[PDB]
Amino acid sequence: TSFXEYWALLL
Amino acid sequence: QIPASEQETLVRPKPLLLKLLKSVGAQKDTYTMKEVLFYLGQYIATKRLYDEKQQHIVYCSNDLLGDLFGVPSFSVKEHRKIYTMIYRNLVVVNQ
Repeated sequence: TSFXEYWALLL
Repeated sequence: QIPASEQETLVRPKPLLLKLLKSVGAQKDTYTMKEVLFYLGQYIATKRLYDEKQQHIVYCSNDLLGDLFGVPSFSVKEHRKIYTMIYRNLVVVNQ
């Protein structure tokens, strides 16, 4: 995978 | 991944970024880096700018986000590039 997960990895 | 210490860095978004943050309900002028990243992620999801099939792709040529990042699209996997683009749009408090 989700956008949420990709962004959470970025965070 | 932004380091634990860097996540709590207090920052003041420049005007275009601040406008973006307020459009998804942010209500102050000063934030931690962590908070900025929460609201940015939320913004992208609210505007449905991610590709549904490969969800690391963000398209922003016709959006406010493209104006402030200065790019037509990007990949969420480009961690350094994203941090660079975000830091261009804020002032670190006391720097």
